[PDB]
Amino acid sequence: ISPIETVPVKLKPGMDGPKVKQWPLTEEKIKALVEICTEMEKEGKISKIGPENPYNTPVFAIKKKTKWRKLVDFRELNKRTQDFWEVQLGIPHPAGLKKKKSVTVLDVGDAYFSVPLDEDFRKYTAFTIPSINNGIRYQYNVLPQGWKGSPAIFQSSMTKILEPFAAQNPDIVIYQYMDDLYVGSDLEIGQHRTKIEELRQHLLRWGLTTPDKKHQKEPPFLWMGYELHPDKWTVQPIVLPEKDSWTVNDIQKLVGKLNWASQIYPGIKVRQLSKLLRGTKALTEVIPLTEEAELELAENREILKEPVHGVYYDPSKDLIAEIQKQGQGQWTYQIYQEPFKNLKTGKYARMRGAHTNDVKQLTEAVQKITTESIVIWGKTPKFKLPIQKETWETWWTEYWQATWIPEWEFVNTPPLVKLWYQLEKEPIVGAETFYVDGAANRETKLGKAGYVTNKGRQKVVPLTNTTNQKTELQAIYLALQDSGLEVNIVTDSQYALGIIQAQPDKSESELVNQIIEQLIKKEKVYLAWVPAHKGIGGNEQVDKLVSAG
Amino acid sequence: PIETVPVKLKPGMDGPKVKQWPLTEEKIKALVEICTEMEKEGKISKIGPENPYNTPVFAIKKSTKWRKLVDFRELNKRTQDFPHPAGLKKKKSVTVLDVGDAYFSVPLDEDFRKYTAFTIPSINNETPGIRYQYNVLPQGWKGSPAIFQSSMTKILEPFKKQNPDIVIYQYMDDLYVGSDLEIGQHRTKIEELRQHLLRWGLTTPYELHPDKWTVQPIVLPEKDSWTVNDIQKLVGKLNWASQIYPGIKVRQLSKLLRGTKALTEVIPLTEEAELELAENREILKEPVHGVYYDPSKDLIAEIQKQGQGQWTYQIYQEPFKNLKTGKYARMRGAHTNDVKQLTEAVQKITTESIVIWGKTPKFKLPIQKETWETWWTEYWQATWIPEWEFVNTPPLVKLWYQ
Ligand SMILES: Cc1c(Oc2ccccc2OCCn2ccc(=O)[nH]c2=O)cc(F)c2ccc(C#N)cc12
Ligand SMILES: [Mg+2]
Repeated sequence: ISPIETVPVKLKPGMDGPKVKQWPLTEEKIKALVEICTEMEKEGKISKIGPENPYNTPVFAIKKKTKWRKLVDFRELNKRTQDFWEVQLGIPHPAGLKKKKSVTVLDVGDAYFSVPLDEDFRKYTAFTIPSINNGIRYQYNVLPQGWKGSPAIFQSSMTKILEPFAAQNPDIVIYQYMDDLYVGSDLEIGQHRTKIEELRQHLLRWGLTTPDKKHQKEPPFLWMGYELHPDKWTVQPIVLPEKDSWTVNDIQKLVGKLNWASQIYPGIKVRQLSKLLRGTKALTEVIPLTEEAELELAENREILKEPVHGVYYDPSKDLIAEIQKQGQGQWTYQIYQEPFKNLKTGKYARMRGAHTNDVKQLTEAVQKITTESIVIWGKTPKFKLPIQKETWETWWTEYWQATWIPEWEFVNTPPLVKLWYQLEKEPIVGAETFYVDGAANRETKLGKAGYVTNKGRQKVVPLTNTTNQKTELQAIYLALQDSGLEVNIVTDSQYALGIIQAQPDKSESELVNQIIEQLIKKEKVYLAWVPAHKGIGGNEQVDKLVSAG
Repeated sequence: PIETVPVKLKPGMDGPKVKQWPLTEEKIKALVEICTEMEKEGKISKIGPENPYNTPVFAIKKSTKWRKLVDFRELNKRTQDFPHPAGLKKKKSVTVLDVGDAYFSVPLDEDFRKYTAFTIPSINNETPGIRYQYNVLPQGWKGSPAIFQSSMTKILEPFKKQNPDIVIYQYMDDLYVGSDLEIGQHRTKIEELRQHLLRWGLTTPYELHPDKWTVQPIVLPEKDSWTVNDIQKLVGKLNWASQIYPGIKVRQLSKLLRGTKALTEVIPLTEEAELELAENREILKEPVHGVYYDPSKDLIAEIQKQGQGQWTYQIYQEPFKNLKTGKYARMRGAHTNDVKQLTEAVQKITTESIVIWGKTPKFKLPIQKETWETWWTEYWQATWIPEWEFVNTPPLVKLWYQ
């Protein structure tokens, strides 16, 4: 059976075929293998070969507890064969599927064995059925199951086979995925069944069998962790385990399932649990759960208590995305066309840095949504965002990094995204001027943070187990604590300057968080920088006060 | 043209396997039209799954008609085999000409074609992408001008004979033509070259003035009244510039702040401090001493957002050894944004880099990776693509190059 053209296949340059000897099998397995191989030889799938075939690949037979199955171990051959154009890893997203009136699922029986294998390559597929004394030599004529090239070559072959039928039927949408075809149309159910039958016979003309009965799979369709209904889609039931102790592996599977749930369950928070997963040790060890992780998991359970579904896509309707804050660095979003009918949902809880602010994270969320939208629908959505033009404009204008803001409408739905504080751009008249400095011994880890002001005020606070950077931040914090509502602050630390000028409203470190609370409580704060050890004036006094001691 | 030039890859190196970026339905449709027509003209052919290689493709505008741009950066890195005039930057006027179409006259080495494989992506992974490979010399591949070089010299020979003082340098798909003539004479000569190329079957469907390019001298503020904060800023900046210019001093300036002063206190510039500042203004006029270009080292370009449509940039090979500096500006018109301006800036800097040294620099872009990857094609008009990475570096670098 060679109506299907073969794909030319070569081994990796400098490599020869596999010569893995056949492991000894029991008599029953030998019998089963003999019968199965005679049936396959009868169908032209394999052929008995001469004695001078130097190559061999181990063969096995089993029946997972009635039927027997032949499994071949092509690991060596696979390692010795060329690379192919990568088979589709990515699956279509249900929220991207366009609602059809009629839908059919076709399972291709014995997919690989229906496609011929390149002639010059068949000798490398040689396997041996063991004789009782010591054997029968065989080789494949079709795509072997478990071989490296089978999925891609079957894919290609199926595409080429489908091309004419698709050419004569442009009103029929055909998805191709592994050994499955998913066929949709808007024709009348009867003539849709007719078109399906035509496709079936056409495929049968190329040696591809389809379900003969009324097609084995009916709605809803269980597929890759999804439930596909006629008018809606959702995820398969997510069961979160309840354990006293948790290993790294358990937490990985947990955050896995929560990630999976987040695409349709709005409000899922995975962050604290992944914070637990920051211990990138072996997957064995027990990781103690943090209170925040407990609360997070509990809230997740509360969310997963209610059934949720998504709708399919309509190209004529606009694409709309909404974003809401979920608390400390966590965000959630909904993508829909009909106001309460979600195409899908999602989350965003990345800091990508020790410190950040709400507007930055919002912009990043918008970026993620944009990318995802391009991937799923091939277009960017309109944005309804809980932030005002003045806020965002001020931010992206003052932001030293280039950013892309879409067209969006302000939706007033608390909590609104806002600038909790804004540093002054000019020094403040009448406000006290704190010259600050922090120092630390890089050996004893002891340190001190101090200030000297223009009003003649001086102070030094001792610190244990710290570093110079943290002492500089500590110095800024000290200046905030002991000052009025308006304050000028001068530092020689480029580090601290960089952290404060970025104007964060959330942080990993509690010190920076305290500083943030202080900045929020203030009315006007101006931060200035000077080069250290230059005898500037004010800075030299605090240095001499705090650097040596 | 039957005789193809045998192309090889560097020893112990396999072809490119780069991910194809997701595209909007618009761009995909455009690419399908373009590639259908290219296939009808024998320029490309469909390939089977036995070809594992891949090279990204994008749809741009360069006109209203869509253009196809291929990112051959990886293939260019993995394939090499084999000059730049220093006088090009001296010329008064330099005009760039697109001569890429000529490459489609020459067949590509049959054994090498599989390495030019590319994919037109599908939406939502509905179908596997449409895969092609090139039958002819593709635009954007560094092998194409190398192979076409003899033909190009052949066609250009009469014109160069006629115009000995005119400089012609080729970089990838572009021809750089420099003269010291008057602008009208220049453009006339340019048009003569164009018509020559056209009548010799070389289709050519942007003029610079490197005579005005320079390394920007550091500028110090000028104020009627100085506050403590102003003098602090000045001392910090001069201290920064002292790493580059040795003779800079700040003693007399910093002396004016002795004690613990309020930031907003007005400080009079004494005679000594003003002398020091004047001297420092004088030393910043002269160019740096020991900075020379190394052809064996990578060119690095850093960029800073200055606001109000202004962007500063530096090209260097080693830190604090700027080969060139500059400031790009764009009239808002309310139609502009950060990404547009940054893209334009990158293209201008790259052009200048090509004109001066004959290669593209490695960019450090002040932007989030995914944002750039999303929107960079929207304003990209060039046929080449430089290397780039993504950084922060905000804190003092802005106001110093400002
Ligand atoms: C059955 C079907 C599809 O169907 C479609 C096939 C072709 C074109 C458009 C389709 O669907 C549009 C959306 N939709 C969906 C299900 C339904 O019942 N009705 C619909 O309208 C599309 C898919 F990705 C499928 C993936 C896996 C499986 C399985 N097992 C079946 C699928
Ligand atoms: Mg210090």
